Amino acid sequence: SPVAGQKYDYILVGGGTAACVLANRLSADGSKRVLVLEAGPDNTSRDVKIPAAITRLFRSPLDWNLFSELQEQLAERQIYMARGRLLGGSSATNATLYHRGAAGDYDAWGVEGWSSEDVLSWFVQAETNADFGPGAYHGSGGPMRVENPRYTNKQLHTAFFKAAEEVGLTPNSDFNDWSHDHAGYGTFQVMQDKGTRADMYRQYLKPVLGRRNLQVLTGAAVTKVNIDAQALGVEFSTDGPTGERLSAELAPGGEVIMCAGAVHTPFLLKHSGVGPSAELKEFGIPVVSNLAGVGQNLQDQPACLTAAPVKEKYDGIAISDHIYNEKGQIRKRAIASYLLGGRGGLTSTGCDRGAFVRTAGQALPDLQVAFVPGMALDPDGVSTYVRFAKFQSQGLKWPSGITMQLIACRPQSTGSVGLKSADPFAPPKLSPGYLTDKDGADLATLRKGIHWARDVARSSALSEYLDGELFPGSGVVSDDQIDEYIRRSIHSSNAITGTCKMGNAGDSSSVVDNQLRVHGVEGLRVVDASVVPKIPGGQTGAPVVMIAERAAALLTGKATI
Ligand SMILES: Cc1cc2nc3c(=O)[nH]c(=O)nc-3n(C[C@H](O)[C@H](O)[C@H](O)COP(=O)(O)OP(=O)(O)OC[C@H]3O[C@@H](n4cnc5c(N)ncnc54)[C@H](O)[C@@H]3O)c2cc1C
Ligand SMILES: CCCCCCCCCCCCCCCCCC(=O)O
Ligand SMILES: CCCCCCCCCCCCCCCCCC(=O)O
Repeated sequence: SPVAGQKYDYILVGGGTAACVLANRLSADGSKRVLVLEAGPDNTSRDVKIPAAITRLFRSPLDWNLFSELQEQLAERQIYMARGRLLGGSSATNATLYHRGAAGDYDAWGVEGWSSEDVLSWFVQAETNADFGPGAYHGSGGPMRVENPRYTNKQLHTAFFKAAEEVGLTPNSDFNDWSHDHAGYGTFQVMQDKGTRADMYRQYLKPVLGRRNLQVLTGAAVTKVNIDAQALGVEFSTDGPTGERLSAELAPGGEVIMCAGAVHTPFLLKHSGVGPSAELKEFGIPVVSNLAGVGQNLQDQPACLTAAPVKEKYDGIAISDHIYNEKGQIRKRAIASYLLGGRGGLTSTGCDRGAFVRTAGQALPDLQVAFVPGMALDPDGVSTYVRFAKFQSQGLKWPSGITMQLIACRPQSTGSVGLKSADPFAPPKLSPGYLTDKDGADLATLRKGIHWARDVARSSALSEYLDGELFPGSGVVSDDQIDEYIRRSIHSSNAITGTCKMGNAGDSSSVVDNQLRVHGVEGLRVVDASVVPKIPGGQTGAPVVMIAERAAALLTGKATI
């Protein structure tokens, strides 16, 4: 009906991070007709624009509300795995932390055309940085907005940096400068524009919407890719399960580009008969291409946390004191600094200072620390954000304190995504696989992370401010007690890469080639976090945008690869 008698040179499945970038580059010269299909709504919520309102996006109608299969190894728990559901995708709902990891992470892919020397200039092309001048590591011209966070907690941010130095860490002035070693303490830059979320809808898609060759449908859930093997286009509903199934057709030479993210791309490819035959057979799905790797190599960065209250003399100095009054009302001072100056607590996603640490002489840091100048009231950091949102207007005072989140940033465990039913509107079968690596390296990383965070809090610099420890608490002393606390509290830092991994020729574990072309289908590609062979250290948004920029340069003939 909206797609009736139309032919497309590109159909983008999903309108998320990578999709927004491609919708921009692919529709640029005007020759090519581009369709974007997004299950979620338009990007208009105020909870998207204001960074601190990330607290409200968790477990909201703008999230997929995904829960994992029971995890035997995690105290028999289902794990929440947040994913954005709207134009912009997870760039619209994330913590805005701007990280690339280290050159070593790209060299460790071992995929021809995709070394550190190859990807660098693509990071730079994407970026306008407010706080680093232009050079080999920073752009001044690209659609992304990157800045130093516009909120500083003068007492607790200073205390954390002094504490990190006190325990023997060196400062890193730029976690994204590949001439520096990745390890050290300092500030995480954010994907913000003077304290407004700079998601890839705002930066890439929204400025080019008036282009006549670009069509974008929202509330448009893709149920499968129509394949003949050669991609014909895709099927979708414009009213969810109980809505008419339409179909969208490629023009001659046209391609379907999968941009439904490391969770939904493999789910859709499987419902499209691409992935392991046995999984397909289980639900009477015809096998079009039998690929081992579809839904495999799920890499996510797991987290735990410590948290401590401030001494009574420091009541009122926390970010929670800057955002909420003693009755849980948003402070009129916070709203004013935000709207008049793009300053203050509402510009914060909380977790934008920290460190990369080697717990045991690894080639690259295994541990990322995110310091928060506010106290966790749930050992699950993501649950704490949900409760912080739900706390508003409850007539209660959030206690002043700090959190350190510990993230296994180069993890050795892998998980999977597959099918629980034949209904393409059914939640996928999600297994994060945290703490399954055979050497128990990921648990070792987080356990040593807890020891590190306790040394930092017991430092003279943080001892000044802190009064005891709430999580894990003085009950948790031995390494076995620490590991048990981790099993019970472990949560996502919300990466998720690797589920349609790219590989060299003659790697049967791979799903796409170095050109992002799906093995044994013609005119079908994947351009999202699915393709990352081995997850880099740090949050995964900037690497997705770098892959999208390079994919678009490839598709429009401006570069090889
Ligand atoms: C809560 C959270 C916090 C994060 N924090 C950070 C951080 O601070 N910094 C950072 O760099 N990274 C962060 N990340 C990760 C980062 O946001 C993602 O890695 C990146 O945005 C992935 O982009 P993508 O295009 O691969 O997927 P997405 O951006 O998730 O795009 C997938 C899109 O496909 C849509 N879709 C799914 N199924 C269908 C269907 N059937 N039909 C149509 N559309 C469909 C989804 O609704 C979504 O809009 C965070 C992630 C989350 C979820
Ligand atoms: C706890 C999470 C904080 C949520 C922030 C709520 C802010 C309340 C202000 C409501 C009215 C003023 C709106 C000002 C700006 C709204 C969006 C924008 O245009 O940037
Ligand atoms: C915004 C103010 C929050 C106050 C509550 C403090 C509790 C801290 C919990 C730990 C941080 C959770 C981060 C969730 C966002 C995901 C980002 C990431 O870790 O990559």
